[PDB]
Amino acid sequence: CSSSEQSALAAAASAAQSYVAESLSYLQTHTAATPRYTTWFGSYISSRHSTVLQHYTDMNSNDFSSYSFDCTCTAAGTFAYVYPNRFGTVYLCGAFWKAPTTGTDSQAGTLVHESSHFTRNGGTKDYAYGQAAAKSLATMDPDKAVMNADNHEYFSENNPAQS
Ligand SMILES: *[C@H]1O[C@H](CO)[C@@H](O)[C@H](O)[C@@H]1O
Ligand SMILES: [Zn+2]
Repeated sequence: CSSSEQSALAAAASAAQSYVAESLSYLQTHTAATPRYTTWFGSYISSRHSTVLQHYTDMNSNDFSSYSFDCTCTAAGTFAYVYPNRFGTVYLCGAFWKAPTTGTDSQAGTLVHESSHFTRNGGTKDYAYGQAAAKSLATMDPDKAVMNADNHEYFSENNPAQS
């Protein structure tokens, strides 16, 4: 990673840390159905809420700015990826650099997505990609929604806002 890329990652890491902190606080204080929760995680029920609450509790504990970043990947369509059992290392690809720091499909949101994938943080899977698929997963299969990385990213980004 170049100096500029490291600078960009410092901004993205900070924003991702804030996304996770706010999302965790939101989950801790809302123990009933709300538009933001149901849209990304489906019908509210204690067990599922507990699952997502735990994911954000784990991600909140890790220092995003201390992750080991790798910028060798040049694949244009890919934002980033990680190996679940190789905690703390995040590989950035082409799309990551085109994405805005915050917002929809952002750098910060991408880090939240990847962070949730680490086994240490809960090991979310990729059952659905994109907002359309994520929302459909939440409505049709909540069990997998609370285990889908993109559903966490979109809940955190919260753009447009709902809460
Ligand atoms: C999630 O679903 C609930 C209904 O179960 C709504 O209150 C919310 O707007 C979101 O679509
Ligand atoms: Zn993923």
